[PDB]
Amino acid sequence: GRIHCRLVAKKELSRDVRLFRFSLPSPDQVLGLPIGKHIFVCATIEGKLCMRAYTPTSMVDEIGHFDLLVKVYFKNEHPKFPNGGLMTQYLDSLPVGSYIDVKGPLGHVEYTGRGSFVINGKQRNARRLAMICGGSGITPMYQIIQAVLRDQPEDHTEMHLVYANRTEDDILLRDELDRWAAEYPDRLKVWYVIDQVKRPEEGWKYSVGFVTEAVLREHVPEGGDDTLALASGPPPMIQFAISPNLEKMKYDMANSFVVF
Ligand SMILES: Cc1cc2nc3c(=O)[nH]c(=O)nc-3n(C[C@H](O)[C@H](O)[C@H](O)COP(=O)(O)OP(=O)(O)OC[C@H]3O[C@@H](n4cnc5c(N)ncnc54)[C@H](O)[C@@H]3O)c2cc1C
Repeated sequence: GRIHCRLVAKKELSRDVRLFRFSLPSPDQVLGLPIGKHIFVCATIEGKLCMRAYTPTSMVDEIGHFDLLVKVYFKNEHPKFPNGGLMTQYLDSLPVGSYIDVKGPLGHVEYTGRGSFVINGKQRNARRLAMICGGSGITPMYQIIQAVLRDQPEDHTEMHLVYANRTEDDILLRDELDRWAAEYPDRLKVWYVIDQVKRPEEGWKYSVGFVTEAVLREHVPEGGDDTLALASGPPPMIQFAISPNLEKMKYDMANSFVVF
């Protein structure tokens, strides 16, 4: 359903990493979007209305505003299409004060009470989870995580996330995890993997490269019957290294391999 939010404010978290403050129309209510869903930000562009799915990441309690951290897809910086992209750039260029158009809640995943999941029709109850994200696919997962640890200490579920990302500096929500899953052990299991390691001198101890069975062995639990997987990332980073090795890792692919 539409809404008339607005660019209340902008905080470009780094190089090409935005932090958008689109407030609500009526600041007394929430962008009440069920944990398992996302908005379809409508910004009429070119001859289309570039409806791009997005899950803000901030707190559900937060009244009258919803936060979106973006990874802007700039120009003259990338082969195959040097250009970047109409919409994200457009969301950058877009100056504050300008009213946007939101659209919750268009999804399939959704977290019921403590532990269980409702899902595309059915619903499946899971104790320990598998969170092999990828890129800025952290947020739609964060949507589950934070909630799971807020509903604590009674939810007390297990999450073995695998923040798949491309480089050391490109670990978006580092701390919001790397602060969290320290004070909360048994609860969440963080893991960070990276192709390029900019500063060996910082001292890297997490994975170096991309998702492979060995990474998917220690950092991920057994599937069998009872464990769900909540993946998120570039399709190839799914066809060859999330679906195959996990297809072999005695887990269920059809019945529960979820993406968003
Ligand atoms: C539900 C959901 C939630 C999402 N949440 C977020 C979120 O928190 N943050 C966020 O930033 N996005 C999010 N995405 C949004 C979505 O994929 C967008 O298309 C994304 O924001 C890029 O939009 P754009 O207009 O630039 O995309 P498009 O116009 O579709 O073009 C971007 C495409 O071309 C490629 N591309 C272009 N330039 C580059 C480049 N510089 N480097 C690498 N690849 C390039 C990309 O691989 C990408 O898929 C999410 C996606 C989904 C499904």
